[PDB]
This record gives sequence, C-alpha cells and structure tokens, in this order.
Amino acid sequence: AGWVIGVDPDTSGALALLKPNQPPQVFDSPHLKVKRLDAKAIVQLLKSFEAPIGTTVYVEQSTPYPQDGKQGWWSGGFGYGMWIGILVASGFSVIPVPSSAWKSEFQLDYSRQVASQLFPSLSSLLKRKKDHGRAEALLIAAYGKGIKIN
Amino acid sequence: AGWVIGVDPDTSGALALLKPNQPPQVFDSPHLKVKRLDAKAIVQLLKSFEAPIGTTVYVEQSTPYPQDGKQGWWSGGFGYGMWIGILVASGFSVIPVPSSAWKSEFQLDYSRQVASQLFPSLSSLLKRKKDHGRAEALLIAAYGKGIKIN
Repeated sequence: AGWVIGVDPDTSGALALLKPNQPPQVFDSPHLKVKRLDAKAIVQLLKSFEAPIGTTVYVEQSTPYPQDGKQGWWSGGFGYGMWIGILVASGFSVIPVPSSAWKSEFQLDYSRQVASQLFPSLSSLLKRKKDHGRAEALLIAAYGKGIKIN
Repeated sequence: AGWVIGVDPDTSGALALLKPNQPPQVFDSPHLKVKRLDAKAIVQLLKSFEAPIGTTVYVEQSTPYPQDGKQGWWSGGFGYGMWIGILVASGFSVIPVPSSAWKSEFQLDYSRQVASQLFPSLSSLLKRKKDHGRAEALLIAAYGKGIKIN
C-alpha cells in the first residue's frame, strides 16, 4: 500500500491524499482565527491519516510573485519551511517539486478544470476560483503517483 | 522534571538544552554538505533528547537585516518556519520570543561574554566570533527558565 500525498504549501493551499484503490481526497490547509497557516492543525490533520511511515509527500516549491515585498517573501518561505519541517518531523519522505513539473505533464491557467477531468468525483469541490489550492494539491499528487500499469 | 530548550533558528544558530540539576548543553544547528539548515538532522537531534512530551521550547523570532534581498528574507522565514514546524510536529510546546525579550533581561554586542558568565562550564565553547549562535541559544534558554526560587 503506497500512499501519495501532494501539498500546495501556500496559505490558501491544500493537501491531497491518494490511496490505492480508493477515491482521492483533498483538504484545505487550516488557518488560524486571526491568511496564516495553523501549524498545530496541520500536524493533527497529518497525524489523523495514520499513514505508513515514510509515505511519500510531494510539496510544490513555493516561488513568490516578482512584485512582492520583503515581508511577502518572508511569508512564502515561512509557510514552505513550516510544511517541510512538519513533514520531515512526522516521518514522511518529502520530495520538493517545481510547479513546472506537474504543470508540464498536464498541459498547463486551467488547473481547476484539469483537476476536475482527472478526479471527476471531486469536481464539485473545484467549481470556484478559491479552489485553486485544492486543484494544485491534486495535480501534484497525481504527478507524484507516476505513470504505472496495473 | 521541566526541561527548557532555547533555539536560535538562524542558519548559523544553535540549540541549548537546560535540564534541572544538570549542566547546560548547547548544539550547533546541523547544516547540509552543499549555510543551509538540515531538517533531517535537526529532527534526529531533537529525537535523540528523549525529552518529555510538551517540553517547552523558546525560539527566537527571526528578523532580517533591513539591507537584505528578497531571497534573503525568504531564507530567514524558511529557517524560522522549518524550526517551528519541526518543533510543533515533534510534540513540543513552542513559544516564539523576540530577541528584545532576553536581550533586555541580560543587559544587552556582548551576548558571548554574557553567556560565558551565566554558564561558566561552557565558556570554552563561546570563545570565537562563530559562537554567537551558541550564545543566543543559551540566553534564550536562560530567559525561558524564568526567575524562580528553590
């Protein structure tokens, strides 16, 4: 049983969980009740999976807008660093993934429609512009599952 | 048995471990073999402590030089985020601490000499300018231990 997790580490990102012979699942990244990721709630979400130790997690490499201030670059690195630290500390095998990696394999901005096509049972969850993070997480997971025959 | 850990999260930072009725200890933050923190080695160091769950960890709030580029602010946030994520994921109780907090309680740049005075048995480890991170980690731990009678 080889699970694959895909993570969009942005503050409006998400986590996708793909288990073999099971429908896909996706989870909005929890935020504090202050736009800020909630490390405690991320840890608890991950722990609730009871995933096999060493389960592979693919994390999109955060790259910031060219037009972002100094606290904006600090914030993107903080969130990416928090996810890496959480995942490595939780026993997962962590593979950073440039956004170009999955965007290239899936014709890619159409990520929401592309995710709906690959994961029809989740299309209701990708209808709105806010669902971009859910879409990226699913595509990253799909990418990390690889091309494989039965 | 109430342990206190102090962490300077900078790339040349360090971790200080204070146990009751034991001499203090300090550890350079491990780096990759590429200036880059090594998340796997940080996790393993923390796990090797076998600390009580919920042990309190005080982490200096990373603030970057005003004169630092966009990748420089991204790097300081990444390292601070990685430490927070590692510590929360590892079950510790994490308290961020402004540098002003301990600098104010210990007359504070003289942190290396101040650390040597408070922790004489470690003064050999604070002799060089490279030992700044060790000094800050110890001061943060001393600060987090609090003022308390026997």
